[PDB]
Parts: sequence; C-alpha cells; structure tokens
Amino acid sequence: SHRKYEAPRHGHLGFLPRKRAASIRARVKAFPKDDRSKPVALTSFLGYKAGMTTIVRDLDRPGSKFHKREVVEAVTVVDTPPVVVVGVVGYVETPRGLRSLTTVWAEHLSDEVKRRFYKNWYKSKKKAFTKYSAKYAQDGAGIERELARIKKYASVVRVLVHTQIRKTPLAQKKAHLAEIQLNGGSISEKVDWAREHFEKTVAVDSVFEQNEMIDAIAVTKGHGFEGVTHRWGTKKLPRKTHRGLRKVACIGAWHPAHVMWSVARAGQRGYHSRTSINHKIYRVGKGDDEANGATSFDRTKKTITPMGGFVHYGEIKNDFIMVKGCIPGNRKRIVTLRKSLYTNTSRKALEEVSLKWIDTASKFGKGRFQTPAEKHAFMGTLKKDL
Amino acid sequence: SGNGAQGTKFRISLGLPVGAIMNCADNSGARNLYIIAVKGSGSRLNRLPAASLGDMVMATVKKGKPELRKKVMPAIVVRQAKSWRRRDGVFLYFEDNAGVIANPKGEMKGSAITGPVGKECADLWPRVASNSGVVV
Amino acid sequence: MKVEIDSFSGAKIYPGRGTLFVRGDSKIFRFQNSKSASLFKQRKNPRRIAWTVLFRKHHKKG
Amino acid sequence: MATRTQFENSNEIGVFSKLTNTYCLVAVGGSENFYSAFEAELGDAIPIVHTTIAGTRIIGRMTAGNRRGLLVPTQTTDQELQHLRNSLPDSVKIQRVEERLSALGNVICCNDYVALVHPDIDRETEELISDVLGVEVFRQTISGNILVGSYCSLSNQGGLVHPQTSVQDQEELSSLLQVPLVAGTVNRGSSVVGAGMVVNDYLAVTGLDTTAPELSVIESIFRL
RNA sequence: GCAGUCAAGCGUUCAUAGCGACAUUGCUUUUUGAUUCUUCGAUGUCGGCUCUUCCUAUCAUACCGAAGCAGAAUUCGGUAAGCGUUGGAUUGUUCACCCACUAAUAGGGAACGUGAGCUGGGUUUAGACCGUCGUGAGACAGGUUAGUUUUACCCUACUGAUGAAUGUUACCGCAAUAGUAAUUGAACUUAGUACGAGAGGAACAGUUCAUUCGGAUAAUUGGUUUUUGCGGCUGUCUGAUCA
Repeated sequence: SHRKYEAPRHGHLGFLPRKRAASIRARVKAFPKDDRSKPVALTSFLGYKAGMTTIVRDLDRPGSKFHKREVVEAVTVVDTPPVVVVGVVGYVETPRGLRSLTTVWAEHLSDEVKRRFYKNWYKSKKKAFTKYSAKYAQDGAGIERELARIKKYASVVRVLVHTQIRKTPLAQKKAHLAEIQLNGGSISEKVDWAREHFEKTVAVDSVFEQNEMIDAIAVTKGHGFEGVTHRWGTKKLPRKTHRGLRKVACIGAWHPAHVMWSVARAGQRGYHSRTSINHKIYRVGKGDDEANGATSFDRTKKTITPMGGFVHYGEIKNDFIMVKGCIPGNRKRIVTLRKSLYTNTSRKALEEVSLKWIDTASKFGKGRFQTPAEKHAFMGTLKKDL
Repeated sequence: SGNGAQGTKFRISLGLPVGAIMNCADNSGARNLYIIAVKGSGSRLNRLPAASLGDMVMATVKKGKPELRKKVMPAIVVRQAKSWRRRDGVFLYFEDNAGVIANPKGEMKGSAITGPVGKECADLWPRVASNSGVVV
Repeated sequence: MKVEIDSFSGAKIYPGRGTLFVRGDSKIFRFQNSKSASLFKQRKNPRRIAWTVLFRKHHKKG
Repeated sequence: MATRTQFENSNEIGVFSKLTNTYCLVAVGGSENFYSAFEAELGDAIPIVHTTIAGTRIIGRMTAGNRRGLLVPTQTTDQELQHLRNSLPDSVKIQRVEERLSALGNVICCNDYVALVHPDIDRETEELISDVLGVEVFRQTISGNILVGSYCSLSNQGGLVHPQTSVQDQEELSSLLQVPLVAGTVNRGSSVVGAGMVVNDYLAVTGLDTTAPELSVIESIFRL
C-alpha cells in the first residue's frame, strides 16, 4: 500500500548517527584551501561563548524595503583570550591520507597545558615535559634536527595552540589544546613563523576582522535522552491512544523483517558536533580597549557586558568576537571560529557594516537600564548612602 | 502575497487559519468574513493554510447584506491581533482581526475603510492605502 | 534611534524591548515588558499603581 | 501632456507620488521608466526628491500640503525629515502633525487657496494646518465619502471629483472652491480618482490604463 | 490496465504534427476471475490516523527533441524519481464527486505495509425495531440502534549508553567505511521590447522576498511555572496582634 498522502520526512539522515561528541572541544574537520601567496597566518581561533545581546544597525541593502534603515538583530559574543602557541606538528601526504611524522613542542610550557595532561593534577609530581625541556641544554641539535625534518618533508604544517583559560571568568584552570593550519606560502616560512612564535600571544586583531564571514564549529547543548517527538519532530498521536501518545506509531512494514535505520527512534538529543557557516562578524573588540560598547553614534563609555554580567558566564574584560545571529553551542563552551572555505560573493556577504547601538541591559531580567549611571539618573537617590 | 500584488512583504506571523471570522472593516456592507483559504499559501500534510496581515484570502461572508452572502470572494486582511515582528524591533498587535473585500486585482469593493490599517498591508496593496485611514 | 517612553508605567523603551499595542481607535500604546502590558489589559488605572511614574509624579515623590 | 505612467505594474500615480508647484516627492523603489516622464518634461524646473515617509512607500497618501507647506505625520523618522529639510528649499514649511484619526494625505485635499479635509479632525490640529499651510481650511465630504483624498484630485486650475456625484454638490463646490468641476473617471473607469493621477500647474501624470475619452476630459478640465 | 508492429481514413491540401478503423504481437500482477499447493491443536478479518522505504508505466521542477510551435498557451516524446504531490464539506468508507489554494493536486508496492502502534465508524455472536416471505421456530440477497479488543520483563532488529584485552597512562590527529539536503515560487527588472495585422505578449542574467524542509540557538516577543519568589483574597485553626 502507498502512503495515501505523501509527506516530507522527519529529521535529516545526514546528521546520523546522533551519538554524543568525543569531547566538548569539537574537532575542526577541514580548514580553508591553501594558496602559497598569502602572508603567513592562522586559519582558526578558539574562544568561549559568552551569551547573546541585541544590536541596532543601519541596514544598507540596495533594492530592499529597509534600505538605509534601522533594524535590530541578535549577536552572540564569543570571548577571546589571546591564544598562545606552544608547538607545531607537520603531516606528510601519504597514500593513506596525511600522517603526522613529527611534532615539536616549545621550550617552557605554561602550567595550563601542563595541567591538560593530568586527570589528577593535585596528586602529581608535576613532571610534564621535563626530559623534553632538557633538550635545550646544548645549542638544540635534536630540536633543530626535528625542525629540519619538518622543513624537508611535510606538505602541511599545523600548530598546537591553547587558550589562556585563567584570563576568563570561567572556573576551570585547564586549557584546551588544539591544532590550527596555516595559510602562508613555502612551509619553511610557516615553520620559521612557528619557531619565532613559540610562547607568544596571538590576538584576534590579526586573524579575523570586521565584516568577514566566518564559520563556527562547536558542540551542541546537551538535553540528554529524548523522546521521539521533540527529537525528530514526529506528530503526536491523538488523545485516545492506549500505550503512549508521544511516539512514532508505525515502525515499519512486515517485510523488511527488521527495523530500518531511517525510522525515528528515541535517543540522545544534543551534544553533537555542529558547524554553521557564513556568520558575519560585527565587532572585533579588545580587552585593553576601554568602552567596548560605545559606537560612533553612541559614544557613551560602557562595555558590552550587561549590568550584573552575562548570565552564567561573567564579565568580559578580554578580547571578543561579536558575531551576527545564533551559533551552535551554549555558553561556556569551547567554540572554534574558522575562516571561510570559499570566497563568498553573495551581496549578503561583502556588506561592510558598522553598528549603531549595542544592548547592554541586564540579561537576568527585563533590563530597564543599560548603564548604572543611567539608573542613578532615572530612579534617583534611594534609602542608601545619601 | 500572490499574483496581482505590488511589492514583496517580509514574513509576518500567521495567526489566522482556515475558518477564522474577521470583523470586516469597510463600508461595503459585509459585517464579517470567513477565511476559506489563503492566496499564495503552500501545502503540508495536515497543516491549515494560515492568513496574516496584508495577505489576500479567499473568504465568504456570514452576515450583512444578503446580496453579499453565499458567495466566495477575494479579501484582504488589514489588522491581525497576533503579534508579528517588524524588522525595526517591535512585536506589535492590533485590538482585533479585520478584513476588506477585494477583487482579484486589489480594488476595494467598498469605498471607505474604518479604524487602523497596518502599514505592511498598505504598502503591498495600493488601492487599500488610498482608501485607508490610519496607517500603522 | 528614539528612546520611546512607556504608556503604562513611564519607563524608557529600548529598541527591541516589549510590545506595541494599537487599540481600535488608533491610539497606540507602548509597553516596557509583559508586566505593564498585562496590567494595562486589566484596565488598571496607572495613577494608583504605586511603582509607576504617573503615580510618583502626582504625589511628588523625589 | 497627460503622460501615462506605470509604477511597475500599477496606474495610480497619486499613491507613490506627491506633485506640487515647487517640489515633487516620489518613492525610492522604482525604475528609470517611472522617472523619465518626469525628468524629460520637467528637467531643471523643480527638485524631485526620492524619499520614504513613516517607513512606507505611500508618501503621496502619507504627507499632504501645498506650494507653501509639507505636513508630516507621527511615524516619520529623524533621517527622513532631515533629508527632506535639506532637499526641499526654504520656502516650504515643514511641521510634525499630531493626529491619530488618519494619515494626512487621505484627509487633506488642498491647493494653494482652499483646503478640504476630513470632517472629524479636531480644532488644535486644524489651527496647526491653517498656520503652516496658510490656507483657510474647510470641511466637506464628497458623495458621502469621508475620505476626500481618494475621490478628488485638486489643482488651482480645476479639479477631478468622484464619478457618482450629484449636480447640486458640484455647484456648491464650484461656488466654494471657485473652480469648475467635471465628474469623470481614470484608468478604464476606475472609481478611485483622487489617487489615480497627480496634477500641478505644469504637469499632470496619469496611469497607463487611461484611454483617450478620459484623457481628453482630463486635459480639458485641468487646462494644460 | 499499459505498450507496440502494419496501416484504410481524418486532419484545407497531406497515412504517420497528432490521431487511427479492420487485423495482430506482447507486457504487467495495483483488479476480478480459474485453481485450492500452505495454514482450521486458530498467521487478529475493512477503513482511517501515524511512519519509513521502494518501483516507475512522470503531475510538478531541471535539461532538451518534434508540431497543424509567429509570441503566449499548449500537445507528443527522451534522460531522469534526485525532491515534492495539499486544506475542506457529505459518507464507516476503498473508490467518489464537489469548494479552494497550489509549480503540481501522478499511479502504485512493501502478508491487498502498518491493531502486544492506535481508533473500532462498518462487517460479523448474544438485546431490540420495521418491511417482505413463511402455518410456525425463524430467513433476509434490506434498512436502524446498542454492543468487552489482553501480555513484552525473553532473543533479534533499530536508536542511544558503557566496556576487559594487544606494556601502562594521557594528549593531539589521520581516514577506510557508512550516511548526507536542500527545495520551490512570487514581485521588480529586462519590458507593452522581441514576436506579431491587431488582439495579445515572453525569455537569459541581476535585485528583493517568500513556500516546504533541515540544523541550531533563547538577546528580544509569547507560552509554562513548586524561585510556593513577592503581593492579594476566602474558610477555619493558632486568645487578639505579628507571624
């Protein structure tokens, strides 16, 4: 028998299987395509998601209905500590894909990547990299041997970085190590760049910029085990149904005498690796930059932190990317921001924008005020000090 | 939305499905309308075609002059009372629902329109805008 | 960019904050949040709601 | 020359445009064939200003005024008002108008001499209208229609009115307005004639559905 | 039910743009028959709701060929199911015909899919009514009403979740394999141009939005509320208060 009314499926068979991610750090599966002409730089960046806020900007889209007119839209603020390099690693192209042939670590690693290797830091003898730090006693014949082998071989060059988790209002103290590919020409130049930038700050005023489309890779918010209505979208059954009205009703035909892989079942919803492309950056704000939240129309001295801090996160005194729209991943997750794979000639990209108003009212209620000086103006003096 | 309308309207919220009786807000003689489908609407299994502000609906008349009764006629929604989002920031909603009878090109069968008219309707339908009173 | 004043309490309304209401006589009302709106749809008199502005402006509060 | 013009499919020029003696206000969302009929015969006579009013494109029915004034409603923003202040010359008088009864273009059907408005507008706004425009404001409805802006196009030479109108009210408005009136239609007999075309002393742009017997009566009564 | 081959004639003329008589070769198993090999120490027996997958004899979409294709609309066909195929009234419906939108309202299979998934309107136990037939008990190829639908805690399949061992342990990765996803319309423009005697009247590229789907989020908006968080109110009980 045919379906008697034919409908679009529930859910998407390409985001299968829906098991949980490896860890909270989402692997970047692929990096932008390399051309050996650009100056040497990074491809991705690691940060932490601080929440959302509201942006009033002048839409400038010729031929639209709101041309040169104010709109409001949502942005996510993703926090940015200056990410610091602690090593490089080169891969040789083999007939079974790229294979890491050697890796080189820096000289004096910070205690955060020394905290990353230990499940039990407090018991430990804290002996991370001791017999590797002893390899700098001579002029460095082993280490320069390793770098000459990376120069001779290894068509691609990736760099082990980590975030500086202590500069964050988090409470974790452990840094997430990662790899980042490079875009410059002539891999000797890449690895000399890496050897120069061992243990050096790399801030986002060099990797990203204003108005540019970036992809964002993170792990989904976790909602645990889940039933098949809210997971897949399947119709609830009527009121009258014995044995469960929030289900898939029919599992399948008689023959195939097995349950198909494409029917909707109950399982894990959330905590998957997701990737969302073409997100526009509206601000690249800086930590030493006082008054992040002023604008050329606004001009009042305030940060992008809401009154009373971001909910569940803290207060941004750090750099930040401020990116249009939503983003996969909730607050306090390691979010990886990546340069675009293709050049985006679409006129939704390449729209050079500047903001007009950043919302910094309290996200913890219905925020009636943006700055506390404004509240002391409006609400007036109280039963406190005077 | 649909053929014969002038301009493109950004998506505003659908709060009037098949069967909604709206307080007909012109002097044409109809006292109320009754949505029977929406021009330009799409198809999904067990989904009612819903109307919104400014959209053209086929509708009938359940009251009024008995010349106007018992016949399917085009109509145009001018108030919604389900809150839709303008791009400039606001979510906004009228006191009630409303509608005016039209021809398939957009002319008012009546002459005058009473009360408010939402501007996302008046910009899409020109003939309504001229007979309109309060815009927004 | 305009800072709209409220219709019920008297607070200030940032862009994208609260609803807009058009009563059928086309007198448009703006509401700060869900609170002052849902009080206004009870037809409360804002001159006798003790935390609003037209209350405090009338009894000379500060 | 009653030039026939589409606004991209439609033939009511009075919706998307406001034609006066010193200024011409037009919508922004149009092609060159909508503006060639204006810019060929006008050329270097009056400034044509591309703008919007109150977040719409119906600025012919939103604002209403004469050679001396341009009255703007509530929802017109700061940037639109500043661009119209810098674009239009200093002879016109622009004023924000507070009324919740209609839009201003549907209410006011006026010229340089005599205004006819909606009968339900109050006294404080009427004093503002007669102050800014400098026009003795009168209060009348044509053929029962309370919107005189939709069924009456007015100029200093003459005027086109609602097609189903008795001769007695035509003679009363000919004694009041001191102009001769002839009841006619526009755009293959469309009854909405207050928006079907614009007119001033030099130009009267009509719609493409206007045939020759309607156009001859229009160019006879407005005396181009 | 579908498709050929031949081809008398229609089609202004002209067998084959499209059709096609008289004949004739087949395919299919979504009909119904014929048989009765399996099941009567019992595979739960109509319809709908739900949900996945598959075929193609394609309705729409993509790209093209032919015309009695000027344009527009159509008609015949080729690769192709990749993706989509509806909301309603009456009826238990399958089918059905209607209203209305739509780009389109294609056809089917999977134990005439799917009852330890549902509902139980129909059929088909026992009650009862009417008509007809019967001498009667009762029969109905007919109408109407009222009528209980049980179990998963096994193996497997599927979806999710851990896991001993290849020196231990941790971090950073590669990729075999397996899945995949986007879809479609409207308006403006080209443009009352091309094409046309006129009536009528497009397309290619561009711009702005939208339909169905999919994944995410929660600033704002709405919903939920045991923050029983704050305020109010009834009845009673703490002697009244306060709580």
